[PDB]
Amino acid sequence: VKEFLAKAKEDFLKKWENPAQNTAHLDQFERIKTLGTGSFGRVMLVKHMETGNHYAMKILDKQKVVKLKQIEHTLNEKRILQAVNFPFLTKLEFSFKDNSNLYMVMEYAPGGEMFSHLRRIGRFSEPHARFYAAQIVLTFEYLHSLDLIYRDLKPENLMIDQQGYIKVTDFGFAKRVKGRTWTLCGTPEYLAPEIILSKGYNKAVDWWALGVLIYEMAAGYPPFFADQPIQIYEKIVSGKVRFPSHFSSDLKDLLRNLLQVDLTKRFGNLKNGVNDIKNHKWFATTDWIAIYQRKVEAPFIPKFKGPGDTSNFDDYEEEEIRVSINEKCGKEFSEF
Amino acid sequence: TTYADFIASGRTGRRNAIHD
Ligand SMILES: Cc1n[nH]c2ccc(-c3cncc(OC[C@@H](N)Cc4c[nH]c5ccccc45)c3)cc12
Repeated sequence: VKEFLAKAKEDFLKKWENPAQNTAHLDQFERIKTLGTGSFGRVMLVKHMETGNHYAMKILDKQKVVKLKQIEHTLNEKRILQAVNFPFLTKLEFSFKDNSNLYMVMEYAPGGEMFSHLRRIGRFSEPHARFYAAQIVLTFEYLHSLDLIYRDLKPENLMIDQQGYIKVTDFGFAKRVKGRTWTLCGTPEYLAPEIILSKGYNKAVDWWALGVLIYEMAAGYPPFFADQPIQIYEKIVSGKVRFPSHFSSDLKDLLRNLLQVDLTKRFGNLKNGVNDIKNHKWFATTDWIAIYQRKVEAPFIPKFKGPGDTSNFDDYEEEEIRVSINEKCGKEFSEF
Repeated sequence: TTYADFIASGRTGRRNAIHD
């Protein structure tokens, strides 16, 4: 495991220092449907014509990225995802840019997002939540060993694949940092108290966010909610959490140790690091090798309909991919 | 119930990342 991590780091470092660039072109793909949107732009199902492989293609508008002050963060996202390789995230298969846009092409996860399944079902059993949680613990172990902080854990970002496993998606705030960092970013419900309080923070925010996720998966709502973000932040910084009565003892105990304001006590952050989590009692029934190797049966598999089936996603207005005759923001994105 | 308070709240749909 120390050894697995060492080799993964050597592989990651080579790509990190010598990033792949301009590895496809838009005309090599057929666009089939928009799967999702946000401030970043759009994610589309596309088919690579040469192979007939389907992929998710994220399309960013350079001028919008500039207006949003996300140049460096977008550069981070692309440089990271082209360099990683892990079962529960989607590295870049291809990337490129044109006059107007930035493109990132990744493995397509057909099952939809956890968020939609979670809301519809209400909540997940502790076993069901533990299956997903384990995939997160392993991805964070991997990411943090590479000096990467993720900074946006939430159900909306966890895409379900055909086997019922998870892909962590949207690395718009991921950063390679060896010390502390200061950017106010993330999603209100999932922000650690250090972020809200404008302290310099580290990877421990990712472990706090796991606490929020496990809670939300098991309860059906988040530990800290309200109608407006400022109400949510007061609740986070006070820090008092109430657990549903259906929560097991072991679940509450882990959550007390993840949702811990005291950084000297927050699990994931201590001298034993990720093993405080992996060896906590709530995970006692978890075989971490079988999870990595995807040999455990998923508590929920979405129905096979086709490798390009989009029915586990919403419908969105389908707008064009307009490519200017003039190159926008050349210097800003020169390394992309 | 807490469940009823959540479902009646304005934040049961997909939540966006923050902007400053
Ligand atoms: C669906 C899918 N298969 N593979 C990938 C890789 C990467 C993404 C992805 C990339 N960039 C941002 C993303 O946003 C996740 C959420 N922040 C927004 C969102 C909510 N529902 C969907 C559905 C489809 C894409 C994005 C979103 C995801 C999606 C997929």
